Amino acid sequence: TACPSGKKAREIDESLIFYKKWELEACVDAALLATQMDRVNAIPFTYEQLDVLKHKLDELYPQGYPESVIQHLGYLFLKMSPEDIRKWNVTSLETLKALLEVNKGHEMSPQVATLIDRFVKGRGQLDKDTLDTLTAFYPGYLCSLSPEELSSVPPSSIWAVRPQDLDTCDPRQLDVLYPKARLAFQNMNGSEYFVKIQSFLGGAPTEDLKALSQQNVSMDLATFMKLRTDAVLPLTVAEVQKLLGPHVEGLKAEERHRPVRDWILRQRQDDLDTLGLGLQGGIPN
Amino acid sequence: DVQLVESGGGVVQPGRSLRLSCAASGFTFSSYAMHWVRQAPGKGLEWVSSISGNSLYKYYADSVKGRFTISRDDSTNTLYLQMNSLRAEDTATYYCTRHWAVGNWGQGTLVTVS
Amino acid sequence: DVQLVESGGGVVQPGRSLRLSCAASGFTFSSYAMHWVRQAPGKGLEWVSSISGNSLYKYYADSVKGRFTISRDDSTNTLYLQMNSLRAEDTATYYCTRHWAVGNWGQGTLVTVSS
Repeated sequence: TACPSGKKAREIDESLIFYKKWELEACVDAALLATQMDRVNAIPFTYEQLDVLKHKLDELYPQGYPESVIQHLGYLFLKMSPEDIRKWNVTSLETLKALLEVNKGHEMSPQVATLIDRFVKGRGQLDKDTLDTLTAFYPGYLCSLSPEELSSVPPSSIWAVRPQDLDTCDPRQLDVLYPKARLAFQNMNGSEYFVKIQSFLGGAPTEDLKALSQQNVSMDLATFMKLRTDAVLPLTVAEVQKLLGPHVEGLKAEERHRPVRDWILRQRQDDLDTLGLGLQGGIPN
Repeated sequence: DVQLVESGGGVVQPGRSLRLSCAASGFTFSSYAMHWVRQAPGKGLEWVSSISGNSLYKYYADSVKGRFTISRDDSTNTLYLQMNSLRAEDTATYYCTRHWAVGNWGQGTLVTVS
Repeated sequence: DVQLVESGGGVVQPGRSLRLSCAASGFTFSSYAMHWVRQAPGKGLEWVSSISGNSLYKYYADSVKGRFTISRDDSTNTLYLQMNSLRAEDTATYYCTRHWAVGNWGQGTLVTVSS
């Protein structure tokens, strides 16, 4: 209880932690706090004391902090509210990195959420470097989107997606992703094309699987089991063979499951004989 | 994955010197202020010293001001604390962390399995 | 003033139960996650449990999974840690903290002045 100093304050330093909450309000010029933001995280203020520092920053920058101040927020980012962050114009990848790094392992809060929304809206795209930075901190990020959003990310951005990121994608997401990978990759030749496109084939059509078979590509069993079903179904026993290359023997091992049972059943039992392998099922005489 | 490793501890004649180090890995080092904290046997956690992320601003608790000095090599991602004129009250386990605030811990309770 | 005070342990047959508690004061309890941190006398301190500010997210160390369960009563500023299937290594000093970093440290190094 009061409203003046006795001594004021002109440096933001270890002395401040001994102030009472109002003394801080009385003695710290907000414009000074802003100007020495790069050293607040070194001073072990108490969290209630941080509240009064945050408030001061609001006074000074009432329509949103400048990136001059955001950069050095450090752990103060934990005290922002999404309305706070919605006023910002963060445009350096590095600043973003800095802010993500503070809640690194946590379930994306509304704060980092709005932060990320602000950042992308304000580049117009997910470009690529942006997507790199994001899957570095939130791996399931691309598949955390929703086919509406995914239709907007430009094929340029696809080079930043690593296959293990597609693990949590469901087929309606791959439906919009695969045509994007197709564009991102036409400059590739053959064995190089396949190694890139592989993860995206869960949304490919038969027209495109067929064309792959006619290449040398030596598709692994794991990726074949992720193929469509509707796309594998019209594949001739000859085509599936040339596709799986030296991995054909998997078929008997996945005789029961996924798109293979379905693919067996639609085949002339006198064709499955050509495979060695000894596949049971499918249509006789 | 973010890890921090402390080293340099040992037993020392009261008045000598001894330098600690903290090997940081897994986080952009320059983008964190960095703290030394110590727990004296039977007591709580005590703030000892801190250095800003850009190596420009160092800070010291009173109990240690003038005798200890904190450093930070951004190249090798290690944090240092040079302790000079060691008193006996300096005896503790010294930890390095990337964040401190003064009053966040209770006193404790003892649970005894027999 | 802040201040948060624990209570509870003392006397424990290996396999019984025990409930600890933390009385919180001086800060908006709701808007800080809460943590139980463990100090086994003679070794360092290890984080054991944490609960988000909105009681929505619990976390437990493997040494304790299945045996401990945290709760938080937002109505009355108190934190709880329920300890079923108490083993022998559980014997230690239990601290309740709101610290934003908990376990942001190595095993520390021991500095001993005077022989």
